[PDB]
Amino acid sequence: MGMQIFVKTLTGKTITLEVEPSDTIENVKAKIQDKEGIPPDQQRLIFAGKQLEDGRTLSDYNIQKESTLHLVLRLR
Amino acid sequence: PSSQKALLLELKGLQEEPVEGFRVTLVDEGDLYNWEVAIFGPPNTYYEGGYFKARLKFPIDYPYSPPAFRFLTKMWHPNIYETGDVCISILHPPSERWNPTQNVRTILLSVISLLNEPNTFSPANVDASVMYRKWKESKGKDREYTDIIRKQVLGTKVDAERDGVKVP
Ligand SMILES: COCC(=O)N[C@@H](Cc1ccc(-c2cc(Cl)cc(Cl)c2)cc1)[C@H](O)[C@@H](O)C(=O)O
Repeated sequence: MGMQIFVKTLTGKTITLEVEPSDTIENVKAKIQDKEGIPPDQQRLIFAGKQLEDGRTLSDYNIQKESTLHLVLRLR
Repeated sequence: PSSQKALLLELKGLQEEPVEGFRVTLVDEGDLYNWEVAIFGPPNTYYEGGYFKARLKFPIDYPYSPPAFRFLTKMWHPNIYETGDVCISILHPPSERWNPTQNVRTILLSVISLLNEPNTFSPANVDASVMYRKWKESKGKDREYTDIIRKQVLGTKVDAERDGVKVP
């Protein structure tokens, strides 16, 4: 519902996203690919020291409105 | 030198905006090339409640040459040596290898990633690597890896009490 969250790149760029609590992490990376072209398989999202798993949802991490995620990349 | 200005800047920016679960301080104020890292394991992980200590050492030419990251606390982990040295690609000569654009905030975030998801392809400790892969492949049925993690964590409470730090 209605809610935005922010995603910080390693360059200092803040990417703003439109999301629902029911959205998975897998499709938030979809959200990110759409803006930055980074393939979801190399994306990694960090919140409170945790790397969020694909197939869980924003609600299971209780990520509330306007929380800022941190992006890191991994090939392998 | 550009080093000393560069380091002083990343310090103020790291203290004005910490990386969650990391605290940055100088070993001795008036030396900027050596730092102390206080590290708090996150809730709902096996590192829960734990307090960890590491040090960073910066070369004369930073940020042209990468610094060294070493744990004072003893850590069992596929990418951590016996000495406490972290093996992480971005600290050796894409955004995963060292170049003058890189910085401390980036290193930290990269280590969190490595704490979460070890590099089992090119590990520095393959006993821990084997054990981790076994823990993973068994869907949690094997407790050998996790029991070790719990114990070290439980041990850190002595370090906290000894340092006077209250663990949130
Ligand atoms: C073998 O598993 C060890 C472990 O605890 N792994 C966790 C991820 C994890 C998350 C955060 C860190 C973490 C983050 C920070 Cl910022 C500091 C520290 Cl010391 C560890 C470590 C691992 C997993 O979620 C694990 O709980 C699980 O539930 O499977």
